[PDB]
Amino acid sequence: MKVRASVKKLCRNCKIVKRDGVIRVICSAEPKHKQRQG
Amino acid sequence: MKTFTAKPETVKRDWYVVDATGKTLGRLATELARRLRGKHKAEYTPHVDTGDYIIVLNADKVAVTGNKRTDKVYYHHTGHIGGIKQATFEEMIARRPERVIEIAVKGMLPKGPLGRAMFRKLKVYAGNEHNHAAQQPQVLDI
Amino acid sequence: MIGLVGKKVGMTRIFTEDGVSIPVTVIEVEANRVTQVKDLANDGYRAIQVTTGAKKANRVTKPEAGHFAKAGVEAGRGLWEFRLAEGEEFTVGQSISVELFADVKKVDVTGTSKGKGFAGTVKRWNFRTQDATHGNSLSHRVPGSIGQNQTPGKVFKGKKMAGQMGNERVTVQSLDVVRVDAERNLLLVKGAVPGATGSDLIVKPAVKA
Amino acid sequence: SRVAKAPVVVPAGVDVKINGQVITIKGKNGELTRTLNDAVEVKHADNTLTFGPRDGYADGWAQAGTARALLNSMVIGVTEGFTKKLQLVGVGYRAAVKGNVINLSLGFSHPVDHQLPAGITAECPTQTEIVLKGADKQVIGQVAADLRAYRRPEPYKGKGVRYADEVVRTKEAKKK
RNA sequence: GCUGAAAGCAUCUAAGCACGAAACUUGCCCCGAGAUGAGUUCUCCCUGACCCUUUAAGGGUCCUGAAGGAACGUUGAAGAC
RNA sequence: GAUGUCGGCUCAUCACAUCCUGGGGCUGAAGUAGGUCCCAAGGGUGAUGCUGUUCGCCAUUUAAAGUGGUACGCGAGCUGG
RNA sequence: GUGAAGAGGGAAACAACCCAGACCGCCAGCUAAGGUCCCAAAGUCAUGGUUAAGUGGGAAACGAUGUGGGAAGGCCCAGAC
Repeated sequence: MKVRASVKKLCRNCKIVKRDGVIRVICSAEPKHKQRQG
Repeated sequence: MKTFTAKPETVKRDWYVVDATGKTLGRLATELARRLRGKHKAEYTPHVDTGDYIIVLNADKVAVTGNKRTDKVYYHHTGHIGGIKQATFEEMIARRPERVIEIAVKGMLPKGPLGRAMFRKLKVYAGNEHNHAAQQPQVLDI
Repeated sequence: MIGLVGKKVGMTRIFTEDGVSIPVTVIEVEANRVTQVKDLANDGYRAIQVTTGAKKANRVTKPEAGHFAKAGVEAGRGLWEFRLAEGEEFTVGQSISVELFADVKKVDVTGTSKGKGFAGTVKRWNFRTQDATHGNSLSHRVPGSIGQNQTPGKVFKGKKMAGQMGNERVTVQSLDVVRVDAERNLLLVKGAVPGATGSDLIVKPAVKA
Repeated sequence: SRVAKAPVVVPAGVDVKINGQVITIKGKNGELTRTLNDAVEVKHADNTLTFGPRDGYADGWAQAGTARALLNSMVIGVTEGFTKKLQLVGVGYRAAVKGNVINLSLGFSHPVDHQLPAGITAECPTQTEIVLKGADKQVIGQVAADLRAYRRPEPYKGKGVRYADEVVRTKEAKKK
């Protein structure tokens, strides 16, 4: 999990999802693409 | 002539019963407070208590809007250096159904001995059964 | 489960055949006589009120005497209450004896500790003493500082200070039951229990186990 | 919305019961029911169910789509139910079913016994296989997830409990 | 995490359903109805007159004093008092 | 027309930017170990040689030897190098 | 300009900010700044929008399918996504 103020897509498989008021990046190909904005 | 003033030994106080189910907390509390203070009477006098006795039923079913049911926090301090303690709305309803309405009305009443005397007239109950059938309360819709 | 009221007789040892000495406290548990049963309908909770021992007929007032007469029991030296669990029931006038603890093997003993009087902070709160020499002026056992400065501006509530010590109700938990002696009205528990010799003790099965 | 546009076809042998918001489905596999959201219009028709938003409800189409999906799963539920297949990978990893309880030996120092819910039945073809059957899609998925959580597939050999149709994507440690 | 649309797909979240830490709230122990919002149960004890008036939840007088409590004294592994 | 300075001592209380113990994601995470980030204050977090010393450096512990605020907390508490 | 050398209303309180300068008396009215659910006087006011975080009622570069609109585009029913 990467905790950043700037969360972005890092490859084609990474997706932006908003869960409970938090912008998150979940990526089905690369586990180290997980990100939450905090 | 002097302006009329109410006499504490001759004021007429009546009894009312209110069902709190589904009501918004604050919008019920303001009306409760204004009738406890007596501001609905033509004999209202700021230094004497002319309000009525109000019985509140189903205090546990009172409603709040938004996310207040889980986000409204009730702080108090015990007097010791650790001290600060808090409870959400849900926790208060689970433990003290009556306490929430009591403290809302208390916060809406004047502070001082007369305000405490006014708050003394409020009877809050968790269920829909009360012990004051002998005082014949009238049904009041809020 | 309920417990029983006894009195601290003293303290001794038990030698085991394998050469171990067990320090035990001897608690004399006479018959406990149920004087009142409290139920949910009338009293709002379930409990029994028991009495034990005996009292001089001249020292029992007609309020107390009438309360004892209603139960039909003899006067005891006091009254204690035990909260009842869901299972058990008792009847007024019933007597409960020490073999209640026949198969318990852990008890909780409650008593009034010995009164130490007005005690200083070193004794009461294990405060460290200051220097005995090296220039110390009149301050060998005093508490030292008690607060910070202007910013708090007051002494915080619950500060540790000198005062009354002991003579208060204390519970000791999870004591081994070494022996139950029904015919002698004796209960022997491993270790020390609060209170001086001859004081009242309340014995209950261990709550934590 | 446009998921909710497509009506769900009620086949033969299965019936529907509606009380405004709470709905009931009964078929050969059994009983299913739920209370739909207050913003969705359930409307039975000739052997079909049609769903639409109410009035004065924002995002009534999204709720309608959710309701359509849930009722579709119910209909597919009371007929031929659902099945989930679990696999056990790793030396000494075994599974066994004893009535209403699954016994798992996953390399722990203690036994693992899982209690199934009301509507789920389990059956182990081999000791490395757990087949689950039930009417409720959500419940069977939850049970499969719970079984999986005991020993998640670790990424160096894939050892652990996995869904039968799962990709593990192992990796090597450093080199050599 | 499960089911699941918006946004044929997907998606832990929006509806809905689960979990999850020495925090939290309890559970272990102590104090505690001046908890003026002063609560509760059992038991004990008192059911005589008369007069005067502003009359009021009035005041005296005589007879009576109960349950209990205090005082004093012998004292205490209680306690500055 | 006076708000005593540093260090030690005795006694502290709080914040969290948590040192230890607890939960978890990512790893260039095989295990043993870690790293990094997130949550979390319930409790615990050395005594000595030199120096007036805070500090520092040592020599041995430890689960760990947290960091700050509090008139650089504390002299109508003490010392006074 | 205001305090100094000015009161009063308002700003929670708050010389110097805002409105507005107090001859004295009145249990008269009418307004300004500020307000009109309640503490605490007066709108639980009418009509339309807009926000869901308690924004309101404290914060930046920088991130994000959070929503209310507008003006233009490409693609597409032969068939777009």
